[PDB]
Amino acid sequence: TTTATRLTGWGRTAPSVANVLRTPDAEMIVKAVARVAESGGGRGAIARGLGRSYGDNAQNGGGLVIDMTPLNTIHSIDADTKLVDIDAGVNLDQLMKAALPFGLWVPVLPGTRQVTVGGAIACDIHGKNHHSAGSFGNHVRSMDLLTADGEIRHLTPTGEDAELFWATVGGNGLTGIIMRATIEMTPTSTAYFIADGDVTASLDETIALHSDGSEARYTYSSAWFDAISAPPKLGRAAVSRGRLATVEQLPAKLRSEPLKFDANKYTFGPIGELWYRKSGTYRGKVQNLTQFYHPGFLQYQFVIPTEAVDEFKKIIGVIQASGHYSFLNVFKLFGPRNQAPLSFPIPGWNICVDFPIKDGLGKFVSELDRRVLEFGGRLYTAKDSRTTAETFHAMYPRVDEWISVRRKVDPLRVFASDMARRLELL
Ligand SMILES: Cc1cc2nc3c(=O)[nH]c(=O)nc-3n(C[C@H](O)[C@H](O)[C@H](O)COP(=O)(O)OP(=O)(O)OC[C@H]3O[C@@H](n4cnc5c(N)ncnc54)[C@H](O)[C@@H]3O)c2cc1C
Ligand SMILES: CCOC(=O)NC(=O)c1cc(F)sc1NC(=O)c1nc2ccccc2s1
Repeated sequence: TTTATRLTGWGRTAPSVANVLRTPDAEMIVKAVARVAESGGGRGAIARGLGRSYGDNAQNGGGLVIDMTPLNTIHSIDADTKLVDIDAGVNLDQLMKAALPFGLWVPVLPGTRQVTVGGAIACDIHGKNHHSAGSFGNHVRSMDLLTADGEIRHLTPTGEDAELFWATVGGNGLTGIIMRATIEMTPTSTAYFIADGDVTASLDETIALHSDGSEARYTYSSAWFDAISAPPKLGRAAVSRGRLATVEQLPAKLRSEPLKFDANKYTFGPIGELWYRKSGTYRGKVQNLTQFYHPGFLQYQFVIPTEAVDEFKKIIGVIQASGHYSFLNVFKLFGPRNQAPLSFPIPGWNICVDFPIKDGLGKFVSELDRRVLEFGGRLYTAKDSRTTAETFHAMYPRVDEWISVRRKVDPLRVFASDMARRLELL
C-alpha cells in the first residue's frame, strides 16, 4: 500500500524518508488514517499536495505522507452560484481551465498554478490581488475534513465548527486531511487583463507610489524591486498593476473567444536605464495570464505592518549591505487580514527575496528573523525551513488559541509533520 520515499520541499532542502501512500481511492485514505490512530499514534501522518512548499510542512520523516494528487475530480461548476465543488487534489491550473468556459476566475492565484486546492487552503495562499480579494481561505464556502477519529467533518466559515474551519485555513495540514471543498469563484467575462506599468527610481518612490491612493484603482498589484544597488537606487521597482478586462476593452481579434487561454554593451549604462524605464512604463496594455502574472537557493518572505514604514526601509537597507545578493525580488502591499489564527498575511509591506547559499547566510537570516519579529512582522511557513519555535510563536501571537483547537480535534497527535515538530505546533 505504501512506499519508502526520500521527500523534500521545493527548495530541494532538508531531506527526510517517509512511507508515501498514493491512492485515487478515498476509502484507502480513511483506512490508513485509522491504521495510524490505532497503532499508538507513532510519528503520525501528513497530507502532501504538489510539493511546492519550500518548507518541511509536507514531509514527515519516519511517518506517513499521504499524496493527495490522485484525488483530482472536479465534481461540479455552476455559473449561477459561482460555486465549484472539487477534490482537494485538484490543482489550480486544472481548475482555472475547467472554470473559464463558465465565465469563472480562480479568485486567488499565487505565482505558480502548480498548487493543489488542499495546499492552497492549508497555507492560506495569497497573490497579486490580496489587497482586493484577501487570501484563498476567504473564498472557501465549505470543506470536508478527515479528522483523527476517522470522521469526515463538513466545515463552514460561519455557524458551528467555524473555529475548526478557521484553524484549518493556514493550518499546514495539522487539523487533518482536506478531502473536498466548495469555492466561490470570481465572475469574469474575459481571460485577459488591462495593465498599467510604472517604474520608480528609489525605495522612497516605491513606498510613495503604494500609499498615494492609486492602489484602490487596481484589483491586481505587485513589483519587482532592486535589492542589490546602493541607496538611493536601492528599492527602485518595476510595478505592474491591473484588472480583469471586459469584452468591450479587447481588440476585435480577441472578442470572438474572450475566455480562451491557449547582457550586452548597453545594459549597465544610461541607455538601458532609459530602455528599462520606457519598456516598463505603459497604460492599458492588454495581457493574458502568462504576460501579466505567470511568465541552491533560500527563499525568504516576510511582511512588516503598514505603519512601520521606517522600519521596513531599514530592513531593506540591511539586506543590501549584507553581501548576500538577491536578484528575483517581489514586493506587494497586503490589504486586510482574515480570521485564521496562523494566516500569514497582515496589512503591510510584503517581500520575497531569494538568496544563493553562501557561508554566513544561515546566521544572517537569523538576524533578519529578529528584525522582522521586533518590527511586528512575521515569516511565511510555505517559504521557511530554518526559523525556531520561539521566533514563530512570538510572530503569531494567536498560536496558543490555534493549538488548543488542534488538541481538541487531534488528541493523540495523529497528524504530524517535520515543521510541526520544529515549530512546536504538535
Ligand atoms: C514558484 C513558486 C511560486 C509561489 N508563489 C506563491 C505566492 O505567490 N503566494 C503564496 O501564498 N504562495 C506561493 N508559493 C507557495 C505555494 O503557493 C504554497 O506552498 C502551496 O501551499 C503549495 O501547494 P502544494 O499543493 O504543492 O502543497 P504542498 O507543498 O505539498 O503542501 C503544503 C502544505 O499544505 C498541506 N496540504 C496539502 N494538501 C492537503 C490536504 N489535502 N489536506 C490538508 N492539508 C494539505 C500540507 O500538509 C502542507 O502543510 C509558491 C511556490 C512556488 C514553488
Ligand atoms: C512568477 C510570478 O510573480 C508574481 O507576479 N508574483 C506576485 O505577484 C506575488 C505577490 C505577492 F504578494 S507574493 C508573490 N509571489 C511570490 O511570492 C513568488 N515567489 C517566487 C519564487 C520563485 C519564483 C517565482 C516566485 S513568485
